[PDB]
Amino acid sequence: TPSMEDYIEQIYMLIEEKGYARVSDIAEALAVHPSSVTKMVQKLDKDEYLIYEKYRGLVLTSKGKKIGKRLVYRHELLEQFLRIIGVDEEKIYNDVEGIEHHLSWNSIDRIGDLVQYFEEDDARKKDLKSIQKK
Amino acid sequence: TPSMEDYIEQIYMLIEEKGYARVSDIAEALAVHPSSVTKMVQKLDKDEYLIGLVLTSKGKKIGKRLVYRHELLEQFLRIIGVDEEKIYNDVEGIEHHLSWNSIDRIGDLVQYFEEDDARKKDLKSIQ
Repeated sequence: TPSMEDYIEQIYMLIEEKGYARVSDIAEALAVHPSSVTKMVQKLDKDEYLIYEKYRGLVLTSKGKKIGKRLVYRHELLEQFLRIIGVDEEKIYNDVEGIEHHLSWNSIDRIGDLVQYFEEDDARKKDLKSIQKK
Repeated sequence: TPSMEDYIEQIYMLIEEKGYARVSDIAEALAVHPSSVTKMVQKLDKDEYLIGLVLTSKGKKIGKRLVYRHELLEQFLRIIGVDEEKIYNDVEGIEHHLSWNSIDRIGDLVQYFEEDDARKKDLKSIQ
């Protein structure tokens, strides 16, 4: 059962490089009853995540765009993170997948400050690799 | 509902802070039906993790590792300055979904800031 968050992420991609999002497209990528999209897209509208453009179809409001873009950011940030601390590229996605839906934006924020702490220079992120060689 | 690990870990810690682990103690902590703790404890006893409830080398080994991973992820969140109130929640939610490879590096990363307070307060200033 995809989350209101999964939709917005999904509805985001289906809009990003697929014009706009049609209720059938959702019940596709998310792989769930096409009536579960209308049931949900109903609450998404109520939550100001998207409005329905007569004739054109569903589109995200600045809010939805915001929430959606932030989700995308969370995924890449977590991957950058796992990778920057030196984790088997193979694992990166695996772990990020498992954890991403279980972390507060507070952690996602401090993890950014963490990724920051390093990325700014290849040296400081070396000492990390030096400790890893044990 | 709690997984096999969640139980092992709970059995482990309880013995840690009381020496004993009672089904009631387990059920109360995990907020589950004691009947379920019972069903679990049987599976746990058959697969020889334990036998109040006592952990065998196996259960003891796994339990200690689960607790380490737990205390480590938390300590990690605290290190990078995460709201005291959110640490446990986030950790309880991500601890299971992180490979041991990731845990091992969170470890080295948790060590990086440990061998030099100049690094702990260094990040704090960037955040």
